[PDB]
Amino acid sequence: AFNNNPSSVGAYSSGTYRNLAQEMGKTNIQQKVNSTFDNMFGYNNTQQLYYPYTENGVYKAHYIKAINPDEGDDIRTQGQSWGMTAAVMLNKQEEFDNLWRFAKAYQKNPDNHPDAKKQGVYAWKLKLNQNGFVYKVDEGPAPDGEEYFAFALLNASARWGNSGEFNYYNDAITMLNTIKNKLMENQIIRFSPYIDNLTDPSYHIPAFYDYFANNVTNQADKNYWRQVATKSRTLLKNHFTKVSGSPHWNLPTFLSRLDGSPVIGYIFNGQANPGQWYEFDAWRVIMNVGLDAHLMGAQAWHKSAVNKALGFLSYAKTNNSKNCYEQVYSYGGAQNRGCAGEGQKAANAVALLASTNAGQANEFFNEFWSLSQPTGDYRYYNGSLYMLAMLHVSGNFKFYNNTF
Repeated sequence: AFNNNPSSVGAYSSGTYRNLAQEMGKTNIQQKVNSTFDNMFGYNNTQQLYYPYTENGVYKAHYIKAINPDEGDDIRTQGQSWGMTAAVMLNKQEEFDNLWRFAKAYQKNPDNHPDAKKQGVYAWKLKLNQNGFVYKVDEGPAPDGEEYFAFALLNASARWGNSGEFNYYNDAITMLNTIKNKLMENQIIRFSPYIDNLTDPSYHIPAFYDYFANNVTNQADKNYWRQVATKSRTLLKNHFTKVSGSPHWNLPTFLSRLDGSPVIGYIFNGQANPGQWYEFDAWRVIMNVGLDAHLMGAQAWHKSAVNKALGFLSYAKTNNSKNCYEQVYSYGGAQNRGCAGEGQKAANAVALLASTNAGQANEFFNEFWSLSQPTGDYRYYNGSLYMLAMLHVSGNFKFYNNTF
């Protein structure tokens, strides 16, 4: 049965990881987790997201391919970092190393880049040119990429040690330094080095910062990351307060001010969507809230955030001609951007780790569990989230501490 009374003590502290699929009475859970990884990281061109990169017939590294039928396939730091995270959780070292080799070689902007703001950050969009060779389309970062890179590398160090191809630990501390020095404003993760008073709620994963704090050696840095964790929970608490009821109707948004206020409309040249949209990025917010509740303990705010958000989506489904909740909402209004796909359902399943409604949990979890693994042209985002969710709901997303 679903545990609708999630502990205020986190798995990180207790060592007790929930198996949500087991609570929900599912069988062959680990087999399904294993097959999900195998298909995503197998040469099947079906579920596959993990692809080798070669230069003049010489093998170099691997990348997560952001398949894009409209604008051409590209390569993203989010997908790369999520892929490494999945690999370390399942003890898949070659897959991890191949992805990390690619990121370090090809995504990393040089430390001596003429623009100080780009030094050591990871270029969010790469492509292969007409001759098949990799190049940077956009040198600007997507900062939750660096966050997951640091997280994955710290875990890789803890599981595998640092005497092989990579000193994972040194790579992780370097990544943490880059986040601190390039991607933060007053201990809140940035949307951009070039814009102040701006964050993306989906970049907030408070438990990661607590894990960072426990894996750095010096006192100042330990305190720094603990403060980032607290300020992140505050940001999310404030955001959820601000999106409660009218006019945002309980869904978190794409962009936020540092006080948690949703950004209204457009604010910068190049902006993909209005700030107040619950869209593709925003899907991840309650997933992160679920993560934080599981790993660091469920508090009143976690439960309220998820309960109200899932509450809205259930309501929105009843008022939809297609009997689905949709991928994009603004001010509680459907934006006609399609029925929820696998990624959104996946994110919402992970959110259940903070849910206190067994009925809600049954509906949202079964809708996720009944899905086939993403295939086809939209599988990059759907499939990446599906993989992460499969780990989260099977008790496989764990924090591996380094020893000092």
